[PDB]
Amino acid sequence: AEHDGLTGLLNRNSLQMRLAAAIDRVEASGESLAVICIDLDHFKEANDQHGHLAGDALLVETARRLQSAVQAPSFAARLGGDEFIVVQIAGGDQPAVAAELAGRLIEMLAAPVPFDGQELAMGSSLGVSLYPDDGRTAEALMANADMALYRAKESG
Repeated sequence: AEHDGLTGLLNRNSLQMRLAAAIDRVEASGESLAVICIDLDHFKEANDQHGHLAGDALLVETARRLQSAVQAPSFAARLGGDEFIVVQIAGGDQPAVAAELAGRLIEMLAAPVPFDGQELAMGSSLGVSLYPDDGRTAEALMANADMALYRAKESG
């Protein structure tokens, strides 16, 4: 019910619940809150060239990498397909602190993944939304981060 079966990350349901709660937390605490939408550059080609189990291997390894990097109170979810979300709760300069994690995420998702005695191309794109300027509700931040992902994929 609260986890993505394939990867063990949060699912859409639990993401939305935890993001809504995080907004209330940070409104009171003064912590920074950012939503990062991530997708994989070569998921379609893995599925096309090596079948559905190859794309799955990409998803499983992405999740493993995200579980290594994202610790409470931050959290990670897979929505569906190759679309992932990371919610960062942190301190300090909000645009900087989110940009710093974003950079680390891109780096960690760059390395290929072994599959069936071959290596599959990884690489990711991401978009960032910051509370409250990019939205004051979970849904507003979700949507804005997805738009930011679109913009990032168009511009690089």
